[PDB]
Amino acid sequence: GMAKVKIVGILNVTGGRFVETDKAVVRARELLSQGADIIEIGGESTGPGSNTITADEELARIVPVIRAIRSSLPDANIAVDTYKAEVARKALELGATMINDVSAGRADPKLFGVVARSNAQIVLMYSKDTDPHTSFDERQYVDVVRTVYDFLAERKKAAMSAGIPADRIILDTGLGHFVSSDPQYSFQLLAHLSDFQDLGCKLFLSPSRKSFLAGNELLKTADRLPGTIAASAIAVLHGADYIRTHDVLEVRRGCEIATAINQPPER
Amino acid sequence: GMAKVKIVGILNVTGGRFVETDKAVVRARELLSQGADIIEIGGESTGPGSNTITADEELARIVPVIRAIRSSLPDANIAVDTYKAEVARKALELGATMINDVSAGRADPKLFGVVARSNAQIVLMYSKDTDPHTSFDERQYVDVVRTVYDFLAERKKAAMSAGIPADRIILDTGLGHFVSSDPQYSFQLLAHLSDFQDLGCKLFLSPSRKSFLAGNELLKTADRLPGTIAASAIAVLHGADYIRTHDVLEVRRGCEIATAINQPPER
Ligand SMILES: Nc1nc2ncc(CO)nc2c(=O)[nH]1
Ligand SMILES: Nc1nc2ncc(CO)nc2c(=O)[nH]1
Ligand SMILES: [Cl-]
Ligand SMILES: [Cl-]
Repeated sequence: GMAKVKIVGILNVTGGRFVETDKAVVRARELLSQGADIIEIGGESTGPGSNTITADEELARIVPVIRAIRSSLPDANIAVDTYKAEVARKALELGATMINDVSAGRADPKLFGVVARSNAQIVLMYSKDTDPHTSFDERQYVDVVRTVYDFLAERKKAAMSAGIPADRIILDTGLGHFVSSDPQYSFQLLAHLSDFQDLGCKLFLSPSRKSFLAGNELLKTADRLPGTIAASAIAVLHGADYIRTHDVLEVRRGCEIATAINQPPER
Repeated sequence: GMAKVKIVGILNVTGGRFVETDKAVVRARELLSQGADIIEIGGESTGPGSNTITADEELARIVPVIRAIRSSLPDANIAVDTYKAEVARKALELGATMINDVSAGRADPKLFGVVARSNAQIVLMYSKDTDPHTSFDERQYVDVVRTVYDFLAERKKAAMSAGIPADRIILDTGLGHFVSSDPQYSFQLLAHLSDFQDLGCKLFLSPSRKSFLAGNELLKTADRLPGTIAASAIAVLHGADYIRTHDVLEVRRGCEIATAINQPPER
């Protein structure tokens, strides 16, 4: 029996900041209602055009939300999106069990150790830039699969050297602008995702209505749900163990079909 | 450059039968608007519980609709779903360029010759039953891929013997109840669809909200669009050249993503 994918539901937190906390719990409950396995909280955007926020601002955004979710939804599994060691440290103390670092441990030399001194998992994503805030850039590649594979191999090596065992390391190839503002490279990584299973780590991907799904029609975000379903399903077909998404209900259901296709006949 | 899938939009025609014809043209135009490449007309259901209709009743349903579409939408490519030679013959005379036979040429010994004496393509579908009206039956298989492959090999041989060249033969493994009321076999055929490319024919499949997509939640038809998108996308990933669907807009868009994943890098 092949296990289904774990669905990671996005809960972004980016005078009146207390109005967000009650609404965050309502949103988290809806994500769980739709079948999310993990609620992913983040207080700092890192897409193109984003700017750096301080650790104090980042904590001020996510800590009230973590506390409220831990109190009202106590069995909910929490992940926190951060590249800052101080933020990861507080998140882990409050009960988060996953840290997702879009810098793959590069932005803060202390973050690996913080996670090493926990029982949390870390997600290491490939990005074409050193700055966790990714750029608009039509980066080309001779062989994006080789580039990303070797990058993730090296980041896994670094995470293990800092004390994180392989079984708490999750790898993400990146998709969309993190890989390139040219969409072809995201499709190539999805095509060859099974090659990354040789690194011995669970795989996490996030098609999530990214602009590489705009296609020939130049589809805006509201029109990218069919493409997000198709990409997330093929990612699972090709070895994804986690899918991060805003559309938990539909992507869970589409991924269940991928799992069923991967299921070998009766033995 | 890998070609995109051809989307086959379903237009079913199953006191006041003249009210259907004007509405059929409106529906056909919408299917084309959404990006269908072929409009598939049929006057006889063949799912579980369906009953046989006469050739005269079948023609009385589809001929006014074909004529109206040929007149109002003259560049639209028309396929007709029929297992009857007489019906196929009239459809071809009126300008249909595809005959889809859910009996794979078994139900009417004259149908192969009718298509041979045309420039139309024929779709040969596998079904577990000889009767084109398929049964409710949880048919089990030792190796459904072997069964279906050998069946389609033999039907291709028969079609060629009757005068239809390979390049006008399209093969469909069947899905849903045509294969089995047990869903596992539909998923297995999707998993192994590329094995059928050895038969040297274009491949046609129709996930189209069939009950094998009901999943663990026992989803009704209204809730099967994410699963239809995922299944149709993986079918294209695995070699489908045609996808037959009611949800042309969404399935076209999901399949475009599958095509992009199949697209090799710059050479
Ligand atoms: N691991 C991971 N994290 C992300 N965080 C933000 C965004 C924003 O688009 N994408 C991703 C992603 O693709 N993978
Ligand atoms: N070739 C083909 N024809 C069909 N006709 C009707 C239906 C009705 O569900 N399905 C199919 C199908 O899966 N393939
Ligand atoms: Cl610590
Ligand atoms: Cl004839």
